[PDB]
Amino acid sequence: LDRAFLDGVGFTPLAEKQQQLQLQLKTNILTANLIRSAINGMNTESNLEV
Amino acid sequence: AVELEQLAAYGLTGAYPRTNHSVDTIVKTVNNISATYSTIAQMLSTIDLDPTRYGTSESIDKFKIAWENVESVLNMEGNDFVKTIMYAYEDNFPKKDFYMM
Amino acid sequence: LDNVIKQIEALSVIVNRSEKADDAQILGPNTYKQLLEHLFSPEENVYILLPIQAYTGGVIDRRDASFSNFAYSIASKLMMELSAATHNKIFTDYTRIAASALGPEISTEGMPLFSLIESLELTEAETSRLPVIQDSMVIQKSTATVGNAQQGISTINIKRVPFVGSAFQQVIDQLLWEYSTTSLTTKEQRRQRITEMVNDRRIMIQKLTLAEKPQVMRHVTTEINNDLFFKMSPVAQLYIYHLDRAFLDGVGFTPLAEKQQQLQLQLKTNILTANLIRSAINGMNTESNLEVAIKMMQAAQLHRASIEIAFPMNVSLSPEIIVQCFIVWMSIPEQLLSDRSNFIIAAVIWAGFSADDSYADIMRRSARASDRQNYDIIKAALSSRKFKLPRASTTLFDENEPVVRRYQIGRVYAPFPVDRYGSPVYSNCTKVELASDYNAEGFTIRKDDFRALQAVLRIDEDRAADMFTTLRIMISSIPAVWYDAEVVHYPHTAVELEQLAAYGLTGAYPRTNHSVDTIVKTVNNISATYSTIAQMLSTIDLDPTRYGTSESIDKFKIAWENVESVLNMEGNDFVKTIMYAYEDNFPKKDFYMMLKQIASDGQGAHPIAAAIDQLRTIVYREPERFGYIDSVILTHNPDVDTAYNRFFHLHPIVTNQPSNTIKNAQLWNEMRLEQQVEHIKAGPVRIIGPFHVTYNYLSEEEDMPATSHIIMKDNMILNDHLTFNFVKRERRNNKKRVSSFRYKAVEMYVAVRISRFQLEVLRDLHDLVRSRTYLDVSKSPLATTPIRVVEYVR
Amino acid sequence: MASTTRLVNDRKQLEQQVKDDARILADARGLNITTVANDSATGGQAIRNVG
Repeated sequence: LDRAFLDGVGFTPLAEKQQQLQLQLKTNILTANLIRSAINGMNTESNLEV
Repeated sequence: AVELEQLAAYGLTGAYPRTNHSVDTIVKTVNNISATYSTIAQMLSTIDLDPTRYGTSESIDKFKIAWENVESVLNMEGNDFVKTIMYAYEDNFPKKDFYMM
Repeated sequence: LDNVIKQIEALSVIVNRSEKADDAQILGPNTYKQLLEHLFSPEENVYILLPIQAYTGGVIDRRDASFSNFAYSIASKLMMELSAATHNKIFTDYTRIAASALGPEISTEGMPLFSLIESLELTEAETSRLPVIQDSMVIQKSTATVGNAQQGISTINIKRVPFVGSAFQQVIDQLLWEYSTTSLTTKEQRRQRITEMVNDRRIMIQKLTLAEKPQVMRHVTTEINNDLFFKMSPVAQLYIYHLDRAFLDGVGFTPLAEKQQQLQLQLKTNILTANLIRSAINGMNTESNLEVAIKMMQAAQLHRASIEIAFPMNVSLSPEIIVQCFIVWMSIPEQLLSDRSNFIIAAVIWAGFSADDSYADIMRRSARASDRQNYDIIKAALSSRKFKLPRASTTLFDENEPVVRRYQIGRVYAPFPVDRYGSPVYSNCTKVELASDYNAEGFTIRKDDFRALQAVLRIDEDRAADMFTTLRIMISSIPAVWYDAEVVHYPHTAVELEQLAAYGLTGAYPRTNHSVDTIVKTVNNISATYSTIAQMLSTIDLDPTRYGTSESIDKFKIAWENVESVLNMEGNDFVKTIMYAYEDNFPKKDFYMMLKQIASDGQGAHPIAAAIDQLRTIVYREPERFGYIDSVILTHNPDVDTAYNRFFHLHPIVTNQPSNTIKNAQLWNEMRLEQQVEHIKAGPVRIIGPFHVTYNYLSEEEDMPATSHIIMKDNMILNDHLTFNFVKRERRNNKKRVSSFRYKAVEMYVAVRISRFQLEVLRDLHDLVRSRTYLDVSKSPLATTPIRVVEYVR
Repeated sequence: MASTTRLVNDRKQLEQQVKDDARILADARGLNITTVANDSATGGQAIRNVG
């Protein structure tokens, strides 16, 4: 029933989240920051099932 | 069950279930499902299917045939939500309890 | 993508440099507008002032729940139109005649008294009474007081001119005068207030001539004091940072090669042998001095936005780290560094000189909660008889600049250790000597190297002339109440070790080319853009009950729209950009709550709210002037009240008591044919809903066939305008009687009629004169060329 | 404190009322439920006992 009635999902694309993180987390490049890389290595293909 | 990456991606981007229907539509759909189930159940009580006539595997098939015939004679073909639900997940039940259901 | 707002601020300042001479504070001549009344007279010594529609707006409420909403709509739209005609205008001009050896000055403002002869059909016995009315229209002078307690109390002169017209026009002009002369003051009070606000004697305000002292001007509703600037504290740090950034486009750093040569000369080591001090500053770059300078200045102003250093190292050390920490310790004042950074550099210094301690143990034994005591203890140990190391420090500065501003200023620290002389000031002692050498897991530093490094960090003493102008031109344009604000965007107070070390070694200071008036002209703009939103909130949204703090998020979209719209016009780009850039750290909810608090503390809503409240009762009182009527009555065989027959021949006025009324229109419009017939058969019926009607007054010469009161198409449906007909009984034909034939011929079986109708009758012409006020420009003239300071005299 | 200082709250109330009264008269048409199937399997690697 929930699958039938919940048609779509609403979510901000990862492109905007990356820009927001870059603005908020101002760190120089080539400084061995891993949060940026971990966020970059993500995707939102499967959001309906979750 | 869900992967850690999937849950993390769902939580990172602000995500939430989204619908497009009103409350009335949902209530009417549920009422229609209930009415169809009740009509099928009341129609199936006229004919007799005892458990001692066939084996545990054949009685299930006889029940399927009776259900399909009853749906065909009287109701207008829709989707038969309960029938599809029981068909799609009959492999996860031992046969005795499926027959009991 | 942070650079998109950089050019936004640059363009904002550039367009600020444009003049944009607004015509505020300056008033203009104006005259009262003329309405229409179309009066007539049926017989002797009676004169009828018929009402004529003035403004034809307003749309009926379809929900039909309320009646007051219709009147509110009418009043609001009417006064929105009216307030556009007196934007910056005072009523001064009027049509006199003369005052010359005849009777005194008399006024001819209304319709000319000569024109009444052909309109009222006056006889010889009354035309003789006309010249005395014209000659009795003298002008009376009086006085009125303007200004509030916060401003000065002044007096202006007024006139009371007579004119011919209707009392409704008199009330309209009274309302217009009351609305148009709020927040008025004279130049002699504004000059006194301005002089009181500018305490310094270098500023000399232009002296007022004798003729300009009583001139009248317009002042703002409420002044911008320090109180408004105090409440903007939660978001003040962003404004301070972006004001420093947009005005500091240079930096006075001596090139690094010169300091490298100086240090190499001061070194006591052979050229070919290796000393790590000379091999550590060789790999230094000064490309990012500007950003560190901005952060340094910001830390100087706010005592809570202390600079925090980020250390790439975790537990071990590096040859570069030791020398950079020493440079920071010897060159960057301690008041501009956070407690954590001070403790870290102090521990790095103390590790080498200690007998047994290392770095890992000293960090591991200590805790970050109480590092201040540790820093003090380390400083005391380093300032003993065995070891002396000068710690850079700085003092406050009280000096300022002469300029016009409305807020106080306060002392700030200086981002350099200079004490207005070439010699810097330290905290303990200006001598360097060590009991032993420096060693910490290797990396030996000789005693003489520290002394040599001491003499290279000095300021050249030649740039002190330019080093202070930016600084004194920095303690003269920032409000003193912002010096206790918190920090919202953390990255504005962070910088890596290498950049800070390069800045300190290079001996760089902030510099700028802009003047002083530019910055105060921007602070004033920010204050004005806050005050506009505060006033709009106070005049629109201020309401105690009914969805206060405990409201769902659903209503926030409705609430925020007006604020966004106000923020969207020109001249508010600074605050709009700052808001939309840092939404993450400052959500819109706190901004809205802060603005509500600002508007709720104290703020004049607007002159127009009370005016609309005063016009609503007028709209209630006289319906016909605004072209609306409620409670129409439908019936057959009507009965006239015979009280209005003295003025009209045929009129739609009846006196039937209603029975079985209908709730409202659009219901009778669709019941059923031959079903509503019984309703009118039992007796007269009434339709409650208000309508949009226009009265047609016709002489007894022609007819206007409206005939559209009831349209017969399978139902007795009503129309939407319901134009009526009146025939005036004039002196030309008032003994003959009309057969009433040409009043039902153009009608239907069922007649549409009116219950109540109001008109004003007058017995003598002396009651045709009313009063209006004016300004009497002769004694209190309108001002020009507002108060200015004196410069460029030629 | 005047009638003008209540416009925003009045608009909020009117918006809520119009939403409610539009929802009251909206026609309800129960949609037929489809797309029901057992396609939510779980992957992984076997254990494959040694011996």
